[PDB]
Amino acid sequence: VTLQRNITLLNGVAIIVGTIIGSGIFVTPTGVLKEAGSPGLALVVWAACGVFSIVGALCYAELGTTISKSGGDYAYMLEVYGSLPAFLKLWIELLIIRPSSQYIVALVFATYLLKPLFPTCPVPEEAAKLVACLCVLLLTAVNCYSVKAATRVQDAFAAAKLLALALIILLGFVQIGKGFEGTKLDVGNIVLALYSGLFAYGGWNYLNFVTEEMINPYRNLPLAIIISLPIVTLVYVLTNLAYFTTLSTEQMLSSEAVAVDFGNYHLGVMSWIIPVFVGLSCFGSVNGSLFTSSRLFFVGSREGHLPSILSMIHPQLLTPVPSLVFTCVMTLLYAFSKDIFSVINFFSFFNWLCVALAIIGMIWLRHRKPELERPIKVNLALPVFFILACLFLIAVSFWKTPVECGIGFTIILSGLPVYFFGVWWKNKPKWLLQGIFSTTVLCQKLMQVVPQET
Amino acid sequence: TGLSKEELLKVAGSPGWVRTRWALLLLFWLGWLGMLAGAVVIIVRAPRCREL
Repeated sequence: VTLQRNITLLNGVAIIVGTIIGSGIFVTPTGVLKEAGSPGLALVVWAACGVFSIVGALCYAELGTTISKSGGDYAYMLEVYGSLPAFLKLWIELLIIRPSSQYIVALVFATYLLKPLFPTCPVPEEAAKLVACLCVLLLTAVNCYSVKAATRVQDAFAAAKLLALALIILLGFVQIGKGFEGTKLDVGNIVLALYSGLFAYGGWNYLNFVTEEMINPYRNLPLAIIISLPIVTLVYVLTNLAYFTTLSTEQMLSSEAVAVDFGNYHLGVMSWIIPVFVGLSCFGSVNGSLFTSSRLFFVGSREGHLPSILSMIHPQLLTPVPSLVFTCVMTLLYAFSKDIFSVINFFSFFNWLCVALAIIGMIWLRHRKPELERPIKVNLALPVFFILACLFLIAVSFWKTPVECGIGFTIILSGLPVYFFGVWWKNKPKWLLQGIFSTTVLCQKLMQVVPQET
Repeated sequence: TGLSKEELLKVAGSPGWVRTRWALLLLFWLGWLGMLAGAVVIIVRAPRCREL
């Protein structure tokens, strides 16, 4: 009765190509053009953040083969910086970053799925909120019922989005078959273009969170990252090239959802395929996220930080049912929220903050415990290059949003009351302890769940 | 900390809990299908776009 290893190479590849590719490539590629004001420059801006993300991902193949604890960067932080730094990450992951990104991506599924029923005008808001919740519930039910099912669904929609991107790419090639201008030289333009590109590729670090369910980590994990990010970079460059076969610079910058505007121009009749497959592209991403989310919080309760109810696996199904319930509930609560998209904007840097701290931690680990096995070692300087480049592309985020990161840095302090109350207190209030126990056994009986055989 | 693997199964196998868990799974699926039918209601009842 323990989480069984089930993730083959293909399912690891499906997870990481699944969660990277996103909506971004279909409905926000213009984020590069707005700052990189020439199409011949926009294609090299995508290649640059391609190779930058690759060297980042290699560093995570190192972390994930040097430390095999399967928390993702939460466990990587804890193994170097100890309890409280890792907790201040995990509290923000639980309360904000993992749920609000799930809810946003579910809503992007809802909108672009329903778009063909409302081609010219905004979709019914009251329906979109509901169809988001229908998706987040169903994929929680699947991942609660079976890991084999979860990974088969991820396989299916990781396929489905590449299938969509292939259609976009080949229509670009058809258009070329029929048959640097204006470039911004300025550092103050192109640096913000590059940063605006990394919001697309963000999602590569998500495979590290399932090192414990990976079948053969030392072989499969470094291979999955080598297999995926070149495929992604290639697909990004080719797909953005395909748009430049069809649309002008101005036309793209004023377009609402560029894959749909391209889709209309090429298909005409049946163009609704592209809205639908933009929907399916997101249907896959929510699954990949819920899976990953549940395993983060499951390591959170293993390390004794979160309440031990979340460690309790289903004994016949081998799925972390309480963690998936927690993941789902915290996601659905974002369905209340007002004017939501810029609330997340002040945490957009925080992903990079954690990656930076983790690779700095890997470099400290390379001298504090030099004797560890390390089946993968990269060049001494490659992490240092990547840290320096990451710190530069952290620094711009504060400059871009200084009062909002004033809220961002305020909200991480939420963890300090929680840490002293939950992690650290030495269990003084006996009348509350017997209630915690009572609630815990109730949940165990009610869900039929038990601790991990370890 | 919580209740050990074997001790839980001495209680949670009782017909009261089994009936309860059966009812919960079933009413969860009914509730979700209720959302699904609700969504179709909203979609059909809402006005279509002004055409070009």
